[PDB]
Amino acid sequence: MRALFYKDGKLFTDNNFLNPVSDNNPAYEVLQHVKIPTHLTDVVVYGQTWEEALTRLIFVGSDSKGRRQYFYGKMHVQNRNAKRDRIFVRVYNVMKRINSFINKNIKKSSTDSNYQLAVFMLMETMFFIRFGKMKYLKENETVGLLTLKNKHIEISPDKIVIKFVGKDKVSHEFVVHKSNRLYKPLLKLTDDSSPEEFLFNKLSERKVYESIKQFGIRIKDLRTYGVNYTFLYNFWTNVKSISPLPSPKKLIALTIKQTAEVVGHTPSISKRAYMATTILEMVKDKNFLDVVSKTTFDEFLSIVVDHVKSST
DNA sequence: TTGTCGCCCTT
DNA sequence: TAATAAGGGCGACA
Repeated sequence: MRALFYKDGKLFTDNNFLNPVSDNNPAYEVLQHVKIPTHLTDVVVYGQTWEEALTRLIFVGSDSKGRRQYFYGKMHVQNRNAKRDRIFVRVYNVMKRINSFINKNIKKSSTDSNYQLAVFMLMETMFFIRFGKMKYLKENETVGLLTLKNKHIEISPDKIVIKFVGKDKVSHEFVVHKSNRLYKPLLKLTDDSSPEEFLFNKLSERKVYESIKQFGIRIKDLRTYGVNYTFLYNFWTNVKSISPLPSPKKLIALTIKQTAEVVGHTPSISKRAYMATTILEMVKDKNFLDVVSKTTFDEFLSIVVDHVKSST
């Protein structure tokens, strides 16, 4: 995996194009099978065979903003999507321990780090909001969980409304009702007199990473879980409640659309955003939809989890 | 030592 | 559509 430098269809070992490689260089095979997008500059192409490229990083270049954009082989992408299903199972398996950490800690002092960590995790289990790196608030004015400010939180008699503009300039709005364990903690954490101050003012990227580590997962894995949970809950609702049960793919398309609408994915991106490939393997036998119709969601969830575990 | 950067990878 | 944008995780850095 040496990075070779690309200029008009030709490869060089150096960024100034003084050292051309042999026309027989294995990397020319890669160029037979990929198209380099023409908006990229300063392109590098890794020196490897096509069979190797298929499984990992293929080429990289700069977009108009100067960001290095990284392009992977289809087997890498396939693998990545498999890992997502496994991550679903991993989070599923650790949620009890997370809720134990949350439920213990939300009884604590408002300016305690572990209290803020408990509220952070609890917001994640509820709304699946992205991590919220500082970088993107600075760069793009993007807000996520870590970058929430008191201005984003509105308290009213029996509810709390969280409103912000997250990735891709999509507005999000979440509601916490009085009966919910999150209500009182959030009520006490938010500081209405400091609207420009961060809500998690005792947190830091370092603190969040060190805390999530105890559960053997990343914060983004919580989102993966919540989004696919919502997916599966929609699929289950649909099989249970739709009057004339729709065709297999009309059913999935409908379920992708309902999820996309609430998560805030575009109708294009939503297509492949969730665990629709899993539902595809499962509908492959005739009994499935019958079984699902006769399940509680918890037992449906366990059937789906069991499928993923035993898939590979 | 601890908030920020940049590379790699993901959505 | 057709053209191709912007998040997270974590080592690296002073």
